[PDB]
Amino acid sequence: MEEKRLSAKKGLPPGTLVYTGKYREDFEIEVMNYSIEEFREFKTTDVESVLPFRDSSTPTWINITGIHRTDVVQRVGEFFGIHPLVLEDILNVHQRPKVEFFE
Amino acid sequence: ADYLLYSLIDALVDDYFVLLEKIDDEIDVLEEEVLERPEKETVQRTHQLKRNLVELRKTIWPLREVLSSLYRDVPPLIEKETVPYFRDVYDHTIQIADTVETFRDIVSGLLDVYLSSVSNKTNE
Amino acid sequence: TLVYTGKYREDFEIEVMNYSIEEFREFKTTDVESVLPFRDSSTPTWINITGIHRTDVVQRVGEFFGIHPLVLEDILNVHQRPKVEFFENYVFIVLKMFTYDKNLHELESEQVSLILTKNCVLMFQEKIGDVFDPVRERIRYNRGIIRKKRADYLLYSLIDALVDDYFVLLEKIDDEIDVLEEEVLERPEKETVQRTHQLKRNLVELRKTIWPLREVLSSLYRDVPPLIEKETVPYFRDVYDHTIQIADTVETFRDIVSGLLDVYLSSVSNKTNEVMKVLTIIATIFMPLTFIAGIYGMNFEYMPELRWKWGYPVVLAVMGVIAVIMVVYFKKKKWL
Amino acid sequence: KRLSAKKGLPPGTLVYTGKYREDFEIEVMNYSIEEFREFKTTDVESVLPFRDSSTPTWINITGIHRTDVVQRVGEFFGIHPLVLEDILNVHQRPKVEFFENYVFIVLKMFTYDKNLHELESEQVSLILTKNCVLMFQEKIGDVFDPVRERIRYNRGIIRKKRADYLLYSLIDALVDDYFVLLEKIDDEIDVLEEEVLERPEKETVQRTHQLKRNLVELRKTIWPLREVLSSLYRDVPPLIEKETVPYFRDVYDHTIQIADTVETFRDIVSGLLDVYLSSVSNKTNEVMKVLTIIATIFMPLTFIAGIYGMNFEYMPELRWKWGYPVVLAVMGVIAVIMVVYFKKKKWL
Amino acid sequence: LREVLSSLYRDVPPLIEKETVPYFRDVYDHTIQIADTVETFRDIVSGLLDVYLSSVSNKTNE
Amino acid sequence: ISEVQLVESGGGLVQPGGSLRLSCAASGFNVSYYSIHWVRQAPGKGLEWVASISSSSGSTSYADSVKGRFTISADTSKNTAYLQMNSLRAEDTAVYYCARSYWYYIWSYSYGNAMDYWGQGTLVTV
Amino acid sequence: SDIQMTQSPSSLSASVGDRVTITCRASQSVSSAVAWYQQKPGKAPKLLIYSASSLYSGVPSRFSGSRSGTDFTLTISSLQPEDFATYYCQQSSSSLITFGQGTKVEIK
Ligand SMILES: [Mg+2]
Ligand SMILES: [Mg+2]
Repeated sequence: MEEKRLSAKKGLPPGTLVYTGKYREDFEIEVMNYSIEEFREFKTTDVESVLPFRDSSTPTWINITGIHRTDVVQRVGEFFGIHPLVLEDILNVHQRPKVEFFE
Repeated sequence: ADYLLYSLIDALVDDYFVLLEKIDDEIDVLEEEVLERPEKETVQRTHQLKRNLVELRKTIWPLREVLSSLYRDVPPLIEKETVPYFRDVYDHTIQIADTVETFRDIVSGLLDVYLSSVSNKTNE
Repeated sequence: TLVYTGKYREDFEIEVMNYSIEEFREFKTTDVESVLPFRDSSTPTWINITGIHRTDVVQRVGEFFGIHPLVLEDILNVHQRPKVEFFENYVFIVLKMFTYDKNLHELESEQVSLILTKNCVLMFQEKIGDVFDPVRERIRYNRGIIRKKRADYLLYSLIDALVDDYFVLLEKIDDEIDVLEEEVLERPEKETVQRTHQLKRNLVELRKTIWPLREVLSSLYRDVPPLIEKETVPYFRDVYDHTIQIADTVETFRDIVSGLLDVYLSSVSNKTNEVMKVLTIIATIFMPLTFIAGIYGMNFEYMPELRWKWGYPVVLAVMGVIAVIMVVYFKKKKWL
Repeated sequence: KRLSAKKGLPPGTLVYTGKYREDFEIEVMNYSIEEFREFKTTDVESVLPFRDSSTPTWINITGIHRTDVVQRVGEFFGIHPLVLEDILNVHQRPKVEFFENYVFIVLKMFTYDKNLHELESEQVSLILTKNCVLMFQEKIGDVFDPVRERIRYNRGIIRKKRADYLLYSLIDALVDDYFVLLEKIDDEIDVLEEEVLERPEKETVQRTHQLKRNLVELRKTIWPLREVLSSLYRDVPPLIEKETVPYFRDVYDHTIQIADTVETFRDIVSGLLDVYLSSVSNKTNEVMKVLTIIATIFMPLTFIAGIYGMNFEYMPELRWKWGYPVVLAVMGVIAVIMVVYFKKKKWL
Repeated sequence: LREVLSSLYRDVPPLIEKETVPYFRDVYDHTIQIADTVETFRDIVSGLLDVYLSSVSNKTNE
Repeated sequence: ISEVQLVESGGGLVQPGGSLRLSCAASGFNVSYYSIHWVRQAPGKGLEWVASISSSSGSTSYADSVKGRFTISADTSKNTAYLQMNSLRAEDTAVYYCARSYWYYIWSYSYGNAMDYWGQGTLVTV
Repeated sequence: SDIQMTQSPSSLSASVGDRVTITCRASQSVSSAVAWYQQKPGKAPKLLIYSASSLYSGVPSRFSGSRSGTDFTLTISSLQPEDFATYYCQQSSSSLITFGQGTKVEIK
C-alpha cells in the first residue's frame, strides 16, 4: 500500500494496457469549450483534434466515449501527462469508485 | 473547471436518486406478488433484487467516501469557493446510503412474508 | 520430539542439483549421506527431499544446517497455512500445492517447504511428482537466466512455478463452474446440489490457502532480508502481482457459487407443498375406501345382505363414484 | 462541563464501570534518541515526575478499577474530571476530544475465543499531553507488544520522533489487531456456514445469532473509529505535528477497509439466517418423502386387499383358478410400475 | 423531559432564580440515566425472542 | 476516418533454405499500441498461426513449427512489422496474412486475444 | 504441450433459412478465449465472435456462440446466401494461438 507501480498480469506482455469491460460498439469524442460569452461544441472521432485544449485558458470539457479503444486513452494520457497507473485504472472497469489527488 | 466537476458529480448523484426511486417502485410491485402469488419466479426476483441492493450499497459507500474526501481535503485545484457545493453533494450521498439500507431491510421482510404465505398453503 | 501429521508415507527420495555459470551436476541419491557437504559450496545448490515421513532425514538435515526445532516441527506438520519466517541464518517459507482431478469433483492438497540458506535451497515435499519440472528443465538445458543467478533466484523460480500451477488449477475450476452453471440452470438435479456444495468447499479451501500466500510474498519483496539480494527484489514483486490475480478470481468464483445455492435453496417449500399434496391426494381417497371395505367386510352373522343380488356391483360402483367425485373435487379446487 | 450527578451516589463520585478487578499495574517506558528505561512498578507516586520530562514517555496503567490512582494521575496531569469520568466509563463508543493541552482518545480492543464464541471487549484510553502519553486499560494482555519491541530494540522510526508518532503507533497496532480479529471471524463464519447446511440444529441457530449480535457490536464500535481517525487526520490539532498526518490518513483508509469487511460479514450472516430455514425445510422434505412414498405404495394395496377380503354372502371370485396368485401378481405389477413412476425426480 | 429540564436550567429566566439553577442541573443529569437505562433495556429485549423465532419449524421435522 | 488497414508485401518465389523479409505496413493505427500476428494458409489447408509481436515491449511468441528460424519484429518509426523467414521448406508455401489483435478480459486471471483486422495476404512459394 | 482444437463436422451442407451448428472441442482447458472466424474462398478471414459469447461489432445477430465446459458451439440461426464460407475456431488462452480445422458450408 506504499508507492504506485504498474501491476504485472501474467497473461499479457509487460506494458500492455487492456480494456476490462464488455462494450466495443461506440467511439466518439465530444469537446465542449465554453466561456462567459461563448461556447464551442465539437463532436469528432480524431484523437489529435482535442490535444490543443490542454493549454486552453478557458474551461473545456472533453468527453471520450468508447474507452475500449485503448490507443486513444493512451495517447490522451501521454499528452496530458497522466500516470500510466491512472490509465490502467481508467480502463479497469471492475473496480469501486475512488478518488486520487495528484500534483 | 472545478465548478464543472461539481456539476457532473451532482448530475450523477441526481441520477442515483432517480435510480433509487425506480428500485422503490420495483419493490412496491414485487410486494403484491410476494404476498399474493407464491411462485419460484418470485423467489428468484426477490433474491436478485437483494443481490442488486448489495451491489448498490457496495457502490454507494465508496462514492460517499469520495465526496467526503473532496469536501474535507480541499486540494489546490478546487479553489475553495466551490466547497459548499461539494458538501451539498455529500449530504445527498448520505441520504442515498440510508435509503439503500432501508430498502435492503424491506427486501428481507418480503422474503419472510413469502415463507409465511407458502406455510399457510401447506397448512391448509 | 518430532511427529508427522499427514497421511503420505509411500516413498522417500533425495536429489541434488548444483548449478553454475557453465557446469551443472544433477545427482539422484537415496540417502542424506551424499548431500551433507552441500553447505559451503560457492555455486547455487538445490536439495530436494521427498517423503518427509522419515523424520530421521529431516532431523539430520536440520541439525547439520542449524534449522531450529520449532521450524522443523512446522515442516513435519502438514495441516498449516502457508507462512514465512525470516531468521538470520535462513529464511523458511511453507506453501501449498494443489492437484485437481477431473471426473471426480475433488481437490487434493500437499505441503511443501522451502528453506533458503545463503548458497543453498532445501525443498521438503511429501510425494513423488511435483510442479517444479519447468524450473528443472530450464536449469538442465540452460534455457534462461537461472544459471547466472544465486539461490534467491531459485527461490523466486520455485514460487513462480507454484503460482503458475495455481493458474492451471484455476482453469480447471473455471471449466467445472461453467458446466455446473449450465446444469443448475437446465435441471437442478439432486446430484448437482452435492456437486455445488463440493465446489463451494473446494473454493473455500482455495481462498483460505491463497490469501496468506500473497501476504507471504508481500513480506518477501517489500522488506527484503539480507539473504534475498536487492537485485532480485523486482522479480519477487511480479509474483506478488500474480497472486493478486488468483485471489480476485477466486473471490469472483466464490460469489458465483453463492448465487448457485440460493436460487435453488430458497425455492424448496414448493417441493414441500407438492409432497403434501401427493400424500393428501392418495390418503384422502383410500382411507374412505378402506373404511367402507371394513364396515361391509365386518362379520356380524347378520347383515342387510342375506340375498341382496348385485349388491357387490353396487358397492364397487359406490367405490368408483366416490373416487371420481374426489378426483373431480381436487381437479376443480386445485390440490393437484 | 461539570461531573454529571448520578443519584444514589455521593456528589462527584468517580466509579469504575467495567467488570475486571483482578489485576493492577503501572508500566513506564521513557525512550529517547540514545537511551531508554523501563520502570515497571506499582507505587503511583514514582511515575508522576515523568510529566515534565524532556524525552517522550509512555505510561501504561492497567487496571483502572483502582479509581484512586486514576484520580491522582488526572489531578497531577491537569486532566478535567469529565475526562476521568469518560475514562472510567467502559460502556462507551470510541471518541476523541481535543483540549488546550492534551488530546483524549477512547478506543476499544477486542478478543475472540474458540470453543466459546465470545467477542470480549476491553476499553483503552489514550491521553497525549505535552511529550507524554498516558494509557488506561483494565486487564492484562494487550496488542501493543510490537510497539514495545520496536522501542526496545531501536528498530523503525519510533525512537527518532516525538510522542505523536508514539500515539500513531498505538492506534496503528489497534487497527492491526482489528484486522487479525476480522480474519478470525472470517474463519469462524466459513465454518458456521459450512456446518449450518449439513447439521442444522438449534445450537447452530444460537451460534449464528450470537455471531450476528457480535457483528452488530463490531459495526457500532467501528464507525466511531472511522470518525475519530477522521478527526485526528483533517484538523490536526497543535499537539500533533504536521508531518505525522499521512500516517493518520493511512490508518483512516485502514478503518475504511475494516468497515467494508464487517458490512460484508453482516450480509453473510443475514443470508445464513434464511439458509438455515431452507436446510431444515429440506430435511423435513426428505422425511415426508419417505412417508409419502410408503403411503402411496401401500395404501391402495391395503384397500384392495380389504375389498377382496369381505364377508359378502355372494361368491364372486373366491373359487377361481388360482385367483389369489393372479391378484397378487397384478397387484405387485401395479406397485412396481408406480415405484418406477416415482423413480423420476429426486423422490426416490 | 430532557429538553424540559434543559429549558429549565440552561438559559432559564430570573423567575426560577440563579441559586435554584444548580439543583435543576442534578435533575437533568438524573434524566439522562433514565434514558440510558431505557435504551439498554430495549437492547436486551429486542434480541430475547429471536432464538425462539428461528427455533420454530425445527420441531416440525421431529 | 483513418480506415484501419494492413497492407503486406514481400512474398515471392524462393529456393529451399532461402531468406525472405515479409513486410506489413499498417495504416490507420499505431503498431505500438496493438499486437501484430502472422498467419499461414497452405493452399487448400486451414489457417495456422505463426508469430506474434507486441512492439510496445518487444515480447515475442512463435509457433513451435517455425520457431528457431522465423523472426518477427516491429519498427514504430515506419509503423511496420517485419517477418524474417530463414531456412524455408517446400511445405512452407502458403498465403501469409498480417493481423491486428486486441486483448479482452474474461476473468481476473484469464485473458483472450482476438484478431479484428486482417491484411490482404501474400503468396510465398518454395 | 499445445492445445489442439478439433471441429465437427469437417464439412456440412444446408439451404438458406436453415439453422446450422458447428461444434469445436479443445484438448485442454481454455476458459473463454475462443474466437470464431469466417473466410470466403479467396479472401482474408473475418472475425465473427470472441470470448465464446460476445459478437464482434458489425456482424448480424444471427451468429451466436456458446460454451459448455470445453465444448464450443457456433450457431447460425437463419442462414442467408452470403453465409456459405469456411468457419474456423481459435484459442488464445496461451501465447501459442492455434486454429481449428475449418468447416466448409456447401449449398444444397
Ligand atoms: Mg380389515
Ligand atoms: Mg370375512
